Order: sequence, then structure tokens, then C-alpha cells
Amino acid sequence: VKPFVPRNIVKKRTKKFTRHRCELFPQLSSSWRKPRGEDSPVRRRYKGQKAMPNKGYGSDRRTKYITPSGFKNFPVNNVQDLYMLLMQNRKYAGVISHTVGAKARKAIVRKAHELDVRLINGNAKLRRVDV
Amino acid sequence: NRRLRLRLNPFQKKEKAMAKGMQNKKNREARHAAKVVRLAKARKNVAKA
Amino acid sequence: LHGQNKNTALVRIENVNTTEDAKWYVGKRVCYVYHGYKIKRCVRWSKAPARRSNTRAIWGRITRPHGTSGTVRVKFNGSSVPASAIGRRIRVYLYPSRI
Amino acid sequence: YSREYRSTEKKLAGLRRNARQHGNYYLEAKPKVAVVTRIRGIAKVPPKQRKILQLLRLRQIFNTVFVRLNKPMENMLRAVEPYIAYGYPSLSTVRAMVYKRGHLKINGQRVKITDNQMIKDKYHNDDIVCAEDIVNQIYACGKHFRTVTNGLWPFKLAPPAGGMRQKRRHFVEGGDYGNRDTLINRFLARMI
Amino acid sequence: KVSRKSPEYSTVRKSCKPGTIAIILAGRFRGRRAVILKQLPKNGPLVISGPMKYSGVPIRRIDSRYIIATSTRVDLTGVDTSAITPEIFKRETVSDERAQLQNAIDTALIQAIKKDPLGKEMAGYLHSVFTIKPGDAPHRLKW
Amino acid sequence: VRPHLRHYCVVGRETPSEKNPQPTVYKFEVFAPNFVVAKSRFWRMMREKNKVKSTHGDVLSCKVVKDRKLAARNYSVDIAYYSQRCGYTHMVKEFRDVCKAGAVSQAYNDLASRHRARYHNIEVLGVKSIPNHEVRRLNVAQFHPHNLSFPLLQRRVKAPRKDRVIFVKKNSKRAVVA
Amino acid sequence: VLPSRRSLNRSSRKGFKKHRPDIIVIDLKDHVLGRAAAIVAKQLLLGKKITVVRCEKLTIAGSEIRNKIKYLQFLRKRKLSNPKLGPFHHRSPSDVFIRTVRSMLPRYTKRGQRALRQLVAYEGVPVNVVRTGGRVVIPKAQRHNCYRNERRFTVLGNMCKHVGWKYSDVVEKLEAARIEKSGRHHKKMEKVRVAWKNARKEALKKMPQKNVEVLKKFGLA
RNA sequence: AAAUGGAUGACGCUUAAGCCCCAUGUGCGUGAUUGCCCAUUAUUCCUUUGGUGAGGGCGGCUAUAUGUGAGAAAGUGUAGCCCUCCCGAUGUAGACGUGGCGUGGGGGUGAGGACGAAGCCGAUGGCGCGAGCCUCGGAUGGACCCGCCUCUAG
RNA sequence: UCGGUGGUUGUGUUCUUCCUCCUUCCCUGUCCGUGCGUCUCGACGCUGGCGAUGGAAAU
Ligand SMILES: [Mg+2]
Ligand SMILES: [Mg+2]
Ligand SMILES: [Mg+2]
Ligand SMILES: [Mg+2]
Ligand SMILES: [Mg+2]
Ligand code: NA
Ligand code: NA
Ligand code: NA
Repeated sequence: VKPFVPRNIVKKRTKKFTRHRCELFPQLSSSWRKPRGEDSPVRRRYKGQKAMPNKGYGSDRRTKYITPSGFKNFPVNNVQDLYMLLMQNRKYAGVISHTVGAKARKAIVRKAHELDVRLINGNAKLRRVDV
Repeated sequence: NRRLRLRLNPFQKKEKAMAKGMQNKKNREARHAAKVVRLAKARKNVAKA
Repeated sequence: LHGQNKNTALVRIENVNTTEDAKWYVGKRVCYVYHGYKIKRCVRWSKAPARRSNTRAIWGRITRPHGTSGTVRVKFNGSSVPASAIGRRIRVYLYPSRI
Repeated sequence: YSREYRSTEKKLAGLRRNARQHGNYYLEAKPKVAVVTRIRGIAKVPPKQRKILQLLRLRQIFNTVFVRLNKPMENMLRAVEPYIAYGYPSLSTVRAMVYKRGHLKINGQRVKITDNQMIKDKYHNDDIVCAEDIVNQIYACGKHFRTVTNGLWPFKLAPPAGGMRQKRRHFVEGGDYGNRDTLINRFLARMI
Repeated sequence: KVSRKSPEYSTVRKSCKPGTIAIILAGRFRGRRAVILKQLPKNGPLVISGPMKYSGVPIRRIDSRYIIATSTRVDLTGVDTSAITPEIFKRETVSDERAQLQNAIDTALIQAIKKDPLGKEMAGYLHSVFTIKPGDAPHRLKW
Repeated sequence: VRPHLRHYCVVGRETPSEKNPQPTVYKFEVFAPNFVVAKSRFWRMMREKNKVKSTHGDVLSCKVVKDRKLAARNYSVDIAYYSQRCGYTHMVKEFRDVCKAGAVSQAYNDLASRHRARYHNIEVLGVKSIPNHEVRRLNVAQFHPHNLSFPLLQRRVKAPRKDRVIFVKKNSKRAVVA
Repeated sequence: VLPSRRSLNRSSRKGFKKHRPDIIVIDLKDHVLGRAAAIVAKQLLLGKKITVVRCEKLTIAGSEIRNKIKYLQFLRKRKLSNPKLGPFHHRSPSDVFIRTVRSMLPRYTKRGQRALRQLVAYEGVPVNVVRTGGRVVIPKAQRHNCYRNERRFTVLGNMCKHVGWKYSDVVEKLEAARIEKSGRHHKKMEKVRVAWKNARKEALKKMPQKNVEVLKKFGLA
């Protein structure tokens, strides 16, 4: 299956918005927190400080949620879930759940190859061989 | 833009042709020579009157 | 006075000293030559094996003159030239040629 | 319209020559139309000047409009002198602004002029059906000056391409604001 | 008027004409001089072949943006150059079919140069090499 | 071409009306950079002399006057400038120039350097081309005599902008750098 | 400088003998101090190697009394709590030029420190610089295009003496020795200079008749 | 005329790099009307987000198997039903909105697990403006746990 | 533009503009034509370098 590849995919920003001064304290997480301080230099938008997220960074609605391969990810848990992705072959790729065991993964991978449904965490060799 | 100007003003081709004729070498030489004569004759005659 | 902007570079060429002379070089190709520390891939790596070396080049183009003394403005394709090139040699080629 | 412009210029030249040949002077008609441009920002404007600029539709820097020069309007221009620069337009300045920066106000929307049909649709009058009609109704005054100019969005122009002398201080002092007579055409040629 | 679809259509500078001497600015033959022979049927590259005896540049293709067309020209009415066609370059030691084409065209080019009144000076001119010395300005020249 | 302050002649009058039909027509000679400044000076003079304001008057002419030729002449300019702590100061000065506009432009620059007076504090009363034998300044009368000669010394000779070297060889024009 | 055994051994294997980088030698006689320093500092930042000689002949506008007083005011400044940390007051003319150039560079970045490393600033013309090549001058700071004739000026060497410099006699003794040796050598080889001049002449009438005409057209013969 | 050594910002500058004025590309008493540098400003192009928003399509008959192809919902709000166009976007105290994110438990519905659940580790990458979600590896662990709609709170 | 042709504006005690109506030369560029079987998204020419299943190239 070959997806509809976008001509160009543009990300406005690649770096993540990290918390202020999270590198100086081991207990502080790097997830973003909005600073609320009267004298805060990040809040007041000084020139050499970190940036805060806002609506201008939003991704182009045309290429949003599209992975570099050109597919969209849909979680898959069993063989029956593979039949929802059969018709929309070129738009969606299945993602096998983390907790699905190795015994059940054999049936899913075997069935997906027959149906020509792309999986992102299958076996690489089976994807390489063409029929 | 040439086709936008013509679309807004259908008379532009005739307006540009008049400017091209004014730019012509022979016609502008006669026009300048004739203008000098006309001004000279009127000035001389008005002073005499 | 507020700081630098690294997406454009300023290049001073020998024997120009004039804006009218700098206008002759608009559109010309420019390269910066340096060396790395091992042999990486290059153009004609397989057709001309003698070319393989530590030498590397970063290309760019001349956009417009700068000031009145013959300085030009240069954009280096997509990226920017490294700051270790400040004060070093830049090659200004004669192509593409309008003459 | 082209014939009318050429006839008017020839008549004015003949009268001026007739006066000069006989040792007298010919007085010209007072100007009827002006072009007003805002040359200052939106910070620290007193309430009276702020209200006048809103009534002139000049809410942004380098916005330009056409006005009629009657006594009620001239008294408004004098009150906001240090905020505007204005003068008397020429035929080429009017043509350039309409053909290059002209946007109509249709249904509350700012629509760029691309053909005569939308001009005829916006102005239901039969005297305004083409771009030359808009130019004439502004340059030579005309009974529909208010209808034509209010149906146009205020013109948005770029800064002067060669710079300006001094945004403070009057033009007579060597600055920029105030009345410039016909010298406003050189100022606008670098902005349009 | 010439249609863009027609083969005779071409958009090249008026300086680059058949018979014009040119200075090669890039490639293995940089700095040498050659004679422009013709242009390829479409809006393609020019075909330059300086006399192999003089400059040692064989028949090949070149983009007009990588030469400088000088003001000195040699008449090419006697020469034909009708055997130069795009497929001879499309084929991609020297084949002897290429050798005979190169030799035959060279003799006609040499004879045409000799027919020019300043033939001896031109032959020496085509032997010369262009270079940028320390302290010269190519933008002030006239070519 | 070089001088600023062109020569303008402004003609104007008060607008016709009842209680004063057929008003007097006045003439004014002014030296200004452009005709907008010329008309501003005309109405300032009219306001302070004839009690006529620009709102109730009109301008009939703003012509530019023409000078004679390109010879060397003597010009007498009587000028007045205002300053605080001194009031109005009136003086007469002599200059060498080619045209009246050039002489007056020289006078304006001269008053700036020697008395620190700006353009709008200066009023020009008149300018006249006087002959020799009646100029009273020696800095002007020293150029009158025939067979006048002098050499050029302490010259600073700068090259044309295209040559303009930076480092040059000590005993040659070799232009090592630039 | 001072090649160790690692350097000499590598040159021996490779076959290299000598190398000389591209260097400009500037004769600083009769040059305005401030104008020459500003021109040289910009050229250093542009990637140039510069050696300046005769630093004792630099000139300063004003009288010697005025300039001597200016230096004595600079000498008065020192860190009161520990003068060995305070500003250092160099006294030789060549050290004064380097300090002046240093104040026209960004001296607290690696870029400026590298630029200052490319200037040498000798006094007089030392023996290792005499035979390198022709010297150059800066016409924008030559003091006969800069100063009015009637204005008094200071010579840097005279001012550097009387405030602490104690090598004026050594420099003038070596300079006089250099002039005699250079003058004697230049008078020699006058025969070969004349012989070459007499060779370019009479080369004409031996060349072909067409090349002489081309030389005449371009004003070379 | 004052109390640490020291400030036109420093160096320095005197045919100024000082004071008062005048000009400008290629060619300054023969090209009349832009010498050049720097913004979160102006014009213009692309993308996002919100509207006192403005228009348009939505009754699926043109023809077509595999070894030119996919969608189309009468709609506040989502991975927005789709396509054009116009106008705004910073903000302390404060107000309001969000088919906005996350945690323990109840009612429903659908799955996962000894071929390895929860927990823990990471130069594991991908997605989202973000709160976060998901895959990967463990030379970790050894028995439980989650997606979606709703209800509830120590 | 030229030569004539009668109405017009304005000085001065006739001439000065502008018109309409012919006569000479001189310049430039005229007319016609192509809606879709409801809507949307998708389709990236020529020349060379690199890539032939590898501890490979490219992003
Ligand atoms: Mg991201
Ligand atoms: Mg605060
Ligand atoms: Mg300014
Ligand atoms: Mg907000
Ligand atoms: Mg609980
Ligand atoms: Na941390
Ligand atoms: Na103010
Ligand atoms: Na300062």
C-alpha cells in the first residue's frame, strides 16, 4: 500500500517548550507550566528568555497528524480490527497495542499481510518482500 | 500589467498611440519649430498694436 | 546595535570599492572552503575517486549590494554559514554570466 | 473624459498667455480636492485630535483618503495638522491610487477591484459604471464625490521609498507635516 | 514570430552566435578559448569545438551561462556542422566515428580561420589561456 | 545650480469685497528653497505691513526670476537678523559671486558661521550688483586689479572614487591593498 | 617560533625547507597615530597579517608639553589597594601603538584576541625585516594630507622619552648603521640597473616591426 | 577649590572624528524630483486561531473487475462536512469558554494477559500550540489491567 | 502641424486667446472566438551526481 504523500510538510517549531529553570532543580519536570509571577522575565517577554506557546504555532490543518511515512496511526488490538482499515488502505496504518502478547501478534501480522494493511510495529522483513 | 489596464480602460490603446506619436522625431521637430514662429509673430504684433 | 541576524552574510571582494562595481556580481555563485577530519561522501565519489578528501564546501549566491563601498549580501542556500568562517577566504566565481 | 482633460488644459493655457501678453494677471480657481495621509502612529493622541482622525477614516499610519475643501472641512484639517501631510492631487496620482491600490467596500468586505462589472454592481447609479468614472468623480469634483469616495476602502500605502525629512516640524520649517501644495505628488509617488 | 513549440525557437543572448570565440569559465577546460558552432534543436545547450590543434578542446556541449562571449567572430559560411545532432552526445578510448566527425569539422574550421585576414594572430589567440591575476578587476573590462 | 535659495517674485492682493473693492496689488521679492516657503514668507510680510491675512487674500503669481549671465561681479546685500539680548541688528555686506541667488545664499551661510543665526530669524532688505570703485571692503577689492595672480599651496589632492587605494607602495603607485 | 624536534623531524620526512606567510610591512614614519591605528585595526579584523616599523616616528597633533601632560594623567591611574593588578603603563613607542590598536578591537572575545596576535610593531627597521620586500604607506594618515602646516605636532619618540623610555640612543644608533649599509648597497648594482635599462632600450630595433607599434599605441615605448 | 584611580561610553580626533549652516547613485554651475544602515512599525506573500463574519456545493444515472484513486456528515464545539474571501490577535487584578489534558471509584459497552499485567529505567522515536498521548528496548518485574459513553470525589 | 473660415474671452483705443468647418502633409494599429456529465483533494518536466541489498546511500 502506498499513501498519498504530501508535497511538503512544514513544522513551525521543532524544539519543545520546557519549564522555566527546570535544569537547576532535579525535582522539577520539563513539562510546560505557565509562569505567573509579577517580576517573571519569561512572562514579561524579555528578549533573551524562553518562549511561551500560543495559537500562532499551530500546525497547518492540511498536514496535521501525518507521520513521516505519510500515514495516520490507528490502534489495533485483534484480527477483527484489521477489517476497518481495509477500504481506507492509503490513509490509515495500524498500530499493535503494547500489551498484546507474542502469541496473538502472529495472527495479526499474518492477516495484515494478506489484506495489504500497513503496520508500524510488525516485522520489517515481511514488509520488504513483495507479492 | 498590460491586460489588467486594458480591461479597466478600453481606451488605453488609443491613449498610448497619441503619446507614441508625440514622441516621433519628425513630428516633434515641426511642432517645436512651428510653436516658436507662432509665439514670435504674436509677441511682435501685440507690441506694435 | 541590538544584535546580529545570521541568515544573511556580508562579503568584501577585492578591487570593487563602488556600488556600480558590486552590481556586476549580483547573482554570482559563492563558496566557502574548509576541511573536516575524515573522508565523507562527495560529488563524483565513485566516478572520480581522486576527489575524496577532508575538503568540504558550502555554497551560496549574491543577492544585492550592501552600502556604497562595494560590499555585497550573500545567502547560503537554506542554512547559514558557520561563525568560524568570519575573517577567512571566500571564493566568488564568474558564473552565471550575463556577459 | 480624455477629450475633456485636454480641452481644459488648453483653455487655461490660453487665458494665462492672454493676460501675460497684455501685462495683467489671471487668477486661478481655488483647489477643491485634497489628499490626506497620516504620518504618525497611534500613541498619545489627545481626545479632540483622536476623534477627528476617526471621522476622516485615518486610523492607521500611511492611510490615505480624498476630501473636499469646503469651510467645515478645512477647519478640521487645521486641528490635526501635526498628524497629517496633505496637498492637491494630479491626474496621475488619482489614476495610480485607484488602479493599483483600489478596494471597494461591498457588504462590509474589502474587495480588490479587478473589473468594471463589480464597480457597476456596487454603485447602483448610472453615472458610475467604470474605473474612469471613479477617477473623474474624484479629480474634477462632481456631484457624486461623497458617494464614490465613501464606497472605497481607505487606501493603505507603503512608507516613502527614499525616506522623509522630519516627521516632527512643519514642511515650511523643513519637516513633513502640513500643507505641501502640489509637492505632495512627489511624496506620494514613492509611497504608492 | 516563432512559436515556442517549433524547433527554430530559442532564447539565448545575442552575443552567443555561431563563429563567436568564447572563454570557458567552468569544468576541466576552464580558462581556454573555443569557437561556438551551433545550438541544439530545442532550447538546449550550445555546441563548442575549438580547433583541437589550437586549444585542445573537443566537440562537446556547454551551457551559455558558463562562457563569456567575446566580440571577435569568425565567419562560418563555408562550414556546415549539419552532422552535429543530439543523439551523438546521447550515447553515454574514443570511437573512431567520433574521431572522423571531429577531424572533418576541425579542418573546415581551421581553413575558415585562415581565410580570415588576421588568421595568424587568431591562431595564436586561440592558444592563449585566461586567468585572474592578483590585482585585476574583470568587471571593468569590455571583452 | 549649486546655490539654494532661488529667486522668487510673489504677487498678491486682498480678496475683493464690499467696503474695499479693487484692492491694491503688491509685489514681493524673496529668496526661498521652494515656492511653498516663498508663499509663506509673502503672507507673513503682508500680515505685518498691510494687516492682510492669508485667509482673506489670494496669490496671483509665484514666478521665478532670471539672472543676466555668467560673469564675476560684486554684490551688496543689506540684511537684518534678530536675536534676544540685542533686538534687531542691521548690516550691509559685500560678496563676490555670479548671480544674485548665489550672493544671498553666501550671506545666509556667512551669518550662520559668524553670528549663529538661522534662516527664519533673517530678513533680506535688498541685493544689488554694484560696480568697482565703490566697494568699501578690502576683502572684495583685492580681486579687482588686472594681472592678479596667486599659487595653489597646501593642496590636498584626492583620487577619483574608482582608484581609491588603502595601502600603496612607498616609492611607487603599486596599490598593494585595495 | 622555536621549532621543536617534532617539527624539524616532520619537515625532514616531508622535504620542506622554508615557508613565509603573506605579510604587509608598513613604514609608520610621519603618520597620525589615531588615524593609522583605526585603519590597521579594521584590516586586522578582516584577516590580514601586518608588521609595522619605525614606530618612533609617529606624530601627534599639538605641542609636546600638551601631550606629555596627557600621558602623565594616564600614569596617575592605578589600583590603590594593589598596584600590581592595576592598569599597566607601557613606555616604548611600539608598545603605545599596540595599546592604541587594542582599544579599537573587541579585546574580550577570542575573535579580537586572535586579531591582536597578528600585529608585531617593531621600532626602527630590524635586520629580519630589511630584506623581506618593499614597504607600504597609508595615504589617509600621512600627516602632510592631515595637518595644517602652521600647527605644532609631537614626535612619538621624543614624547616617550621623558616619561620612562630608555632606549632612544640605542634605536638611533642602529638606524644610522642601517642607513649606511643600505646606502652603500644601493649605490652598488647601479651598473646592473643601468645595464637592464640599456637592455630594454635597443630591445626595440630588434623586435618585429609590428610589436613596437602596438607598444607605441599604448604608450609603453 | 575636596576627599579610593577614572571617565564626551572608551580609544582617539585639530586640511576634525569640534561649533553654525548647505548638499547627494552612476557624471555636484550638461541626466530636475530615493547617497547608505538598523524595528515585534508600514506594504506584500505563507501558515494558525477567533469572528456582530460574507459567499458557494450537498435529489450522488458518464464510462469504467483484478492480476487516474480516495472522500463528501444540512453541520456551535472533534482527526474541524468540503471550498473561496474579509476583519481582529500583547496584557496584572478579574470574568467567562473548551466533542480541552490528567487521577481514585460506580453503572454500561468492548478488549488485553505466564508466547508475560501493574510498577520502574531511557542519546526509543512519533504525534499535539500545550496540558499530554502512543510505539520501541530492558542482558527489569512476576499477576492483574485498560479504550469509549456516562455518574461520582479525601 | 500648415493655409484659409465666422462665432467667442480679455487689454487698448485695432489684436489676443478658444472654438466649428474645410485644405495640406506626418504619426499609430482593426475585428472575431473556446463552461463541465453535483463538489473537493490527489498527479512535481530536462540534464548530471548518488543509490544495483550493503556493518549501503539519503532525509
Ligand atoms: Mg513538537
Ligand atoms: Mg510589576
Ligand atoms: Mg530621519
Ligand atoms: Mg489574550
Ligand atoms: Mg479515594
Ligand atoms: Na529537572
Ligand atoms: Na512629541
Ligand atoms: Na557616544
